[PDB]
Amino acid sequence: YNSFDDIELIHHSLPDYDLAEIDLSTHFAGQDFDFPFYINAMGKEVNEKLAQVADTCGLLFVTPHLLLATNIGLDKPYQAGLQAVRDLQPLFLQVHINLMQELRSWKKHLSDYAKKLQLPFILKEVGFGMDVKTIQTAIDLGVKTVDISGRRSYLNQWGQTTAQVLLNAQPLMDKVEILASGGIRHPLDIIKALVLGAKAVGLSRTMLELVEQHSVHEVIAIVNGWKEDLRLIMCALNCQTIAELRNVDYLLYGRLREGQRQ
Amino acid sequence: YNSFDDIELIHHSLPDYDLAEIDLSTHFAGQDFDFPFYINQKGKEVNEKLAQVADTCGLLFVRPHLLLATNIGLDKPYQAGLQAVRDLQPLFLQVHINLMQELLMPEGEREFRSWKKHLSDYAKKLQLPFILKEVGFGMDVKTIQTAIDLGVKTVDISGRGRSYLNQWGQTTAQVLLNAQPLMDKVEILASGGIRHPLDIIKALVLGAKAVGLSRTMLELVEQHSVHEVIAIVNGWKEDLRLIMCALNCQTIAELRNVDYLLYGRLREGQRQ
Amino acid sequence: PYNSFDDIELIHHSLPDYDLAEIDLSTHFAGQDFDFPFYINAMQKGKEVNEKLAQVADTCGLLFVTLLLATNIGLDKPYQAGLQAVRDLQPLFLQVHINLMQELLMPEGEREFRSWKKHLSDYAKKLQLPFILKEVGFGMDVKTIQTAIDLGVKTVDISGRGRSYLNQWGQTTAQVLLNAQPLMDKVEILASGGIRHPLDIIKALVLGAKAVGLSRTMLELVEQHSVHEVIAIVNGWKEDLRLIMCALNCQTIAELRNVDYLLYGRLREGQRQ
Amino acid sequence: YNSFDDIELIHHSLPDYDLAEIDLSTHFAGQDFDFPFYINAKEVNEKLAQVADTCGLLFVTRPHLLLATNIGLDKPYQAGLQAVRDLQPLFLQVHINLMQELLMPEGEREFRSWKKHLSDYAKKLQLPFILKEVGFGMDVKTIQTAIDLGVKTVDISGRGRSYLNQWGQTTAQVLLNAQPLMDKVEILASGGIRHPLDIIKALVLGAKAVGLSRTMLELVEQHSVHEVIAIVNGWKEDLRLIMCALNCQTIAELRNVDYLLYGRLREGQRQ
Repeated sequence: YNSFDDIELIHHSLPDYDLAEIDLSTHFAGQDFDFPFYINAMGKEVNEKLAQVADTCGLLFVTPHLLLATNIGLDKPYQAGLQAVRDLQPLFLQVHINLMQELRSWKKHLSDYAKKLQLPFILKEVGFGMDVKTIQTAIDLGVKTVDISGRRSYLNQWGQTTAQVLLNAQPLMDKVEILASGGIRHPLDIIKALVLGAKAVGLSRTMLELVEQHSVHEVIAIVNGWKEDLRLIMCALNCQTIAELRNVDYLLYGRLREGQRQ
Repeated sequence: YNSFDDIELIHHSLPDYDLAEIDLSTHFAGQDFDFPFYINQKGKEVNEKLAQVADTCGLLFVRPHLLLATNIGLDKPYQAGLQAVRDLQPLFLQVHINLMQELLMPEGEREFRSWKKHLSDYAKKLQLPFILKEVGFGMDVKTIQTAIDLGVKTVDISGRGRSYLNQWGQTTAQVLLNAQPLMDKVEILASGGIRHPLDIIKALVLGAKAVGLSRTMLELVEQHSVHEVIAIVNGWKEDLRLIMCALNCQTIAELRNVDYLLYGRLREGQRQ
Repeated sequence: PYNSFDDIELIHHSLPDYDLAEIDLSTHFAGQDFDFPFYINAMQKGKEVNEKLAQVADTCGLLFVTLLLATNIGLDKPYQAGLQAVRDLQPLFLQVHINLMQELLMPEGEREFRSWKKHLSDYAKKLQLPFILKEVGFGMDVKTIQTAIDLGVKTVDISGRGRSYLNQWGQTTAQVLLNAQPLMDKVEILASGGIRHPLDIIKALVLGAKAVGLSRTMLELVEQHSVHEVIAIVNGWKEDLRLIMCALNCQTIAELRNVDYLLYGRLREGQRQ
Repeated sequence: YNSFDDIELIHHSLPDYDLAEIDLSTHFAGQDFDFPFYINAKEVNEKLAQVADTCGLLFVTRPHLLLATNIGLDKPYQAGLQAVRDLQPLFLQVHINLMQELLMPEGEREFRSWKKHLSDYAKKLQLPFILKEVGFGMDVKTIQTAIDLGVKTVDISGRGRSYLNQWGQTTAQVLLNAQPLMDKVEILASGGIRHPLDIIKALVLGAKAVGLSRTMLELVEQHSVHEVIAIVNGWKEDLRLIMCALNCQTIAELRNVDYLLYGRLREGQRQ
């Protein structure tokens, strides 16, 4: 099951735009980007391979002329993140939470960043789906950008799904920047998350599967082709920019519709 | 999956009409037709066969008695379509939009700014009636509305009957349902995923003036002799009055007051 | 195989008010009191089956059509034929059947239907005995039921569903029962089609049918068991009816109308358009 | 199919509590308990009593053993007053197994007494008592009668010839149905509880406590007593863990947790 499968976008028959005028650019964490998707790193042979495709493809890469941001677990003290930032000069700091993966100081550390840190920073949930309450909390600390990342061992089906968390977070989007990740397989999933209102979409699982299957050159090729697919899809939806996608009509089916129809 | 399978017609137990008084005629593209369904590089053989059944069975087809219409892509200039009309003197012109088909085609159209221009020229300059036809993905309401605004009188809403995109578009029933608010502003024609006369009746109930068949017709000629296909087809005209008798409807138009129920995905998509 | 009764759940009642033996199974329709709320509808041989069916009805104390006896006639027959049936047999009532789709899907099936309404009008106008208008297999719609009401018909059997592409034409028994509820004060409703067991029977009764007729189920029974065993199974069904009714806390057939139920799936979908 | 699987709890990414702050205590039938789940019960009862005593759990049929005793409502008030006298339990549980008895060829056939018997307890018994359904789900009407009869605690025990063996309502469905009565009576949940997440779900739906039976029988059937004790004790940490992820400090606060309903359960709620 992938929640994006429960979403249908309304096709538009009479196109207004040439394929080449389609604008793929977006903005978050105080930065303009050429492309609305990016790469989150994973052994270390993998991450080198990924930094390679990001650089050639001109994509942000979240851990030379490579658009760079750094990640740190919120379990670490604030000084550790401040130092990561000083040493690396990333576009921004991303701090992640994995409650259930873990299952205290976390909110202390979070507090410390929101107030002290001068560079833009992002709070990232790690796959369990970030609930509205937590989104509101972050907003109240003055967090400007969150990665909403959604989906004994009777508990491992825990958490909300990506699409579902994106839908719930919709009322808050005029107050915070939303980033989606988790369960994104291809450019249609990407377009879906954007339609739902994410500023951009982080890729993880898919990228690793690609490098495990394809050489870096092949992946670079695949990823650049994905750029085309994005334009193609948006042409078909009659949208000339990334922002216009937020006006695309869509339909919910199955569990996703159920979840929104209580 | 076919979306018509998610529609249930309410049958009527005590009939008022005999099987032989049921009226099958309809009207669109400025023409009267006796029947509410019609037919849409070797290839050229299959089309000889289809034209044959059409002429014989009295169906529109898209032989001086053959009721013919001709098709052209909207990517062509208005002038090309006009040549077509002048050349073949068809009942009407059918202009197709196949955006997604083009986009997925390696050698396909890549620029579309002109499509709207071409469409405008037809609505305002073409004498003969024309139909704007979608090719397979389901014509959305916004497109329909624009057409209406440009002065288009008839549309074929043709819905769904890398590989991650192969389920793009809306289903036929679904597009007919969405289009219902505009059915008094433009003529709706149905096509895509029409298997049999029950699908035909369903499309008409939802409010289409008529229903085009394609795939089903290949399938038939692809496993029967013209003579035998003409048989099934004429017999479909008898399935139509039969179905209609049991729905207690005496004319095509009356089918729009047949009560029905929606189930599953089709109902889901209609109740957001 | 889909059966719409399976889309209905009855709300159990934990704390019983009644003893099992006081549960009353008696009902009333077409001007007759009957001991039980289910009856049998008959099938060239053929005759052999109907012999067996009549023997279980007689022994089990059940109404049998066509001993508690009623007669059936196709509505394509002229009224006088129905009249002579009543005169000759002295049945409890006359059941007149319509089978439109069945006639349509049949080569020889009489394709002229103009006379059915005429004949129905004739029976309403001339026939003293109560008579039932009975759909055959496809579900009687609210429009037909209302027309019956207008003609003076007091009882209908709404008999729902329980080339090939028309093989699933028509409404399911449960669905037709639900559609008919708003008319249940103006006409008596009988259910048939797709009744497999006493729980199906209870469900139909809850939905508001006065009684339910069995057809295919009876045929299946005599095909698998001796007549003795069928009699045993059927009398056992009586106890099942009381048992279920006890569990629901309903002491009479009429009280089943007050039983809470939930709808699921297609059946629920059918009521949430 | 288990009805709890149609319920999704809305979790909380950044908590407010540690696992040590989580209060697991509850109260019903006049008694404080340190834990919100308990055991419903011969050689197997032998073992189950040893797990309960050692784990500090209520045990409904060892001076430290928190004991309660069960009796069928088909018994006259005399037999139940005896039970209390003989065993000095924390409370008496009176069960109603209507459908079970109807499907028993030797089972009860008269029932008019049951409501009489219930009212006697309601009038003659000093010791608190619980009215317990056995497996088929206690319906709103029956609960309302208990209320009017003065009964203060019920176990709503839900689902979780053969055409009848899906009779009754599921545990979660009966919980949902009973909600409007949760300020008028104590609701105990049982029937198809597999693990601590089912426990939490029942508590969130508003039960004061969750009773286990089948699972317990399986555990002492697929394990040794000591293991079972380790198993149940581990369940206690799971409860705090879930409650932390849900950001709840007490059992009570569970009723403010947000949830979504799917499938059959949602369908039953939208008629």
